[PDB]
Amino acid sequence: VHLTPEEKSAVTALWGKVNVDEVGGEALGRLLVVYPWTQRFFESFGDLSTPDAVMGNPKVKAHGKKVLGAFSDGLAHLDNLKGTFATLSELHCDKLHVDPENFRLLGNVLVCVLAHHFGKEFTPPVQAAYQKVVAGVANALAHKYH
Amino acid sequence: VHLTPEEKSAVTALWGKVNVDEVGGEALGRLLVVYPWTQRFFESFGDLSTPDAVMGNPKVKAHGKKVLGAFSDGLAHLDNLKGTFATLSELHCDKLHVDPENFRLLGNVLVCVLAHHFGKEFTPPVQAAYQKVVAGVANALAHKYH
Amino acid sequence: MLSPADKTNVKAAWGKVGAHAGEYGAEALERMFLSFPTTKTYFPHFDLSHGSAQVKGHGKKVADALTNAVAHVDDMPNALSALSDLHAHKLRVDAVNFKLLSHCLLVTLAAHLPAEFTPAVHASLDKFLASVSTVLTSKYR
Amino acid sequence: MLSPADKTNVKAAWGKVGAHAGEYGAEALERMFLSFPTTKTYFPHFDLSHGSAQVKGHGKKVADALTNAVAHVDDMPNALSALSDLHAHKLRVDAVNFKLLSHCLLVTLAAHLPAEFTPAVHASLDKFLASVSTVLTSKYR
Ligand code: HEM
Ligand code: HEM
Ligand code: HEM
Ligand code: HEM
Repeated sequence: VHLTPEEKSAVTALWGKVNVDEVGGEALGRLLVVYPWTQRFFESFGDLSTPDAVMGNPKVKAHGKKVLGAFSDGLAHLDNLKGTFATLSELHCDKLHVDPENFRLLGNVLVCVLAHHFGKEFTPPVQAAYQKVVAGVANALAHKYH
Repeated sequence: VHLTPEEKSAVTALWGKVNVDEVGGEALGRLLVVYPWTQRFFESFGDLSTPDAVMGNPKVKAHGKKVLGAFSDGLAHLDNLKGTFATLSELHCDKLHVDPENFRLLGNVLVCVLAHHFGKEFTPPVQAAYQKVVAGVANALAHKYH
Repeated sequence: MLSPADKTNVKAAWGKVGAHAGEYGAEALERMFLSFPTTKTYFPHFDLSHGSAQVKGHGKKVADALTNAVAHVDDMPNALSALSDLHAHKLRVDAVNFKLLSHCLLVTLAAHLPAEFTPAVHASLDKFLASVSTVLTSKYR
Repeated sequence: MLSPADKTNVKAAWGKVGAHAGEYGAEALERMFLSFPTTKTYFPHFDLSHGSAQVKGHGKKVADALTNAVAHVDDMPNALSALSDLHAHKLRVDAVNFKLLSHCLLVTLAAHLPAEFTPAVHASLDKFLASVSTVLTSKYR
């Protein structure tokens, strides 16, 4: 990542305001709703038939919280994402078989979620910093694929 | 790039058999033909109205050889494509206004030309190595965009 | 393809944009310039400074075109033909840039329409922007 | 949209493929797996080793479908309806991957049909695979 210090502060300031539990559920739910093909990984999650079914599904909510939890940790090691995400990268590839493009889709969904939540506070330049961040995480997560 | 010594040799050796002149003129011509919108940067070259007209345009052929020339020189600095293309990277941005996606398109065209030329010799494992190279070069060229 | 639901969704959300379309258009462009700097290569002739009249002027044109696509949601290929021709033949914008603008358009709406920007509306808007992009790029080769 | 020349170009080129389409099918997959290792995520149940009968068999399958599409160059949507269904509702392959297989198939044809892989033919085949891709991903949402 190429985060100027002022980009790193802006990311950090906003992230302080986020409810990871809530944003987590929102981002994952929205992903399964906007790009329904992504549902392929969650057939044991139950009913994902409609938006309400997805957004309110206790399993989607719980998973979302887990994913954003792992992501928040990533934010504290912005210096070593590849390091931070290595075992997770290995897992997604070797066990889960999750195409890395999924990580970019979720990144974009997340940016929309932050925009949704923060309104005007999500300024053009704050968005640019988050764009760098979600790309770094996606990259980090795809680094161990082979 | 992140080329294996073996992948390094494979590239290195096929290249030694390349007529830069012919390959460069063909890579560039094919680009102008398969992805017609790339012609936006070559208005001054002349008649690009037909495949025949592009493939024949000497301004095209000569530009192709200059492009492959520089590419060719880059294969000698596979461990620092970044520092090797920094000035070219700035030029393309600041002076030429070339969208880096073009770099990717050419890379792929380049790979089709090599296959076209070397048939049998251009094996799946050899293509894999060239793919890492073209991606590497495109990334290096895009590097100083701002 | 856009379903009846999608169409209602889009007319509804776009309905709300109303008279802010222009400003929202301008804003989407700025977000795109800042997050995806490579898109600037198409506007070498523009003052891309914050609050550039050029960008403001340009934002209106894009918004007007989108507004026009919503008005003709059942005949977009035809309502947008001219623009399809322009992009294909003169501007020759690489296809991939369309997805970048779309994304920045989604971000702007989200940031402005918290109440309407539901999961379902988000999905409909995404498919819509994808359709518009497809039209504008249909005549490229 | 495929022009009459394109359709012609495609039928010619594919015409030449003939009894080797299965083999080319297989070789393109092999090229894809090696060049774009992320594509392997959709075949965890296959033996992806060189000359694996699973890959061979799959290569055949893909080739045949391509053949069928050249034959129905005029009615693709209809000729490949079942396949669009399968991918959209069962397989759910991410749309980015279609470009990777398409590229590997071009490379394969290049390598095997030197005389026939002219610039004009190259252009036609690319547009063809793009059209095929579009169809196969049209019911995704
Ligand atoms: C920011 C990106 C992501 C992060 C940080 C992340 C993190 C995690 C973590 C911490 C787990 C649990 C690990 C374990 O079970 O030991 C997990 C599991 C999983 N993730 Fe990811 N994930 C991300 C994106 C995605 C995406 C986009 C998808 C699919 C579209 C996905 C699919 C899965 C699946 C299918 C599981 C296993 C669920 C189960 O327990 O059955 N992940 N992820
Ligand atoms: C492998 C990737 C590429 C390399 C190594 C490369 C290298 C070069 C070099 C060495 C020059 C010489 C110009 C000078 O030094 O003043 C040049 C010029 C130029 N290149 Fe690139 N190039 C690449 C890709 C592209 C692509 C894909 C395009 C457009 C489709 C492009 C558009 C141009 C243009 C418009 C010029 C200026 C030529 C002139 O002055 O008439 N380049 N490039
Ligand atoms: C769905 C998305 C898009 C819409 C609705 C749109 C619409 C328009 C319109 C209405 C115009 C003005 C034409 C006139 O003078 O009447 C225009 C011009 C232009 N567009 Fe697009 N466009 C879109 C995507 C893009 C993208 C993605 C780019 C590049 C990143 C782009 C680059 C340009 C440029 C360079 C011009 C010329 C502006 C000038 O010089 O005044 N467009 N577009
Ligand atoms: C050129 C475009 C493509 C065509 C014509 C095509 C065609 C086919 C055909 C004919 C089948 C077999 C259907 C059956 O068993 O009756 C199939 C299955 C499948 N395809 Fe697609 N395919 C294409 C692109 C892709 C891509 C890009 C991927 C993934 C990267 C993919 C992944 C799969 C998978 C995973 C299967 C099931 C294999 C198995 O379990 O046997 N396809 N496809």
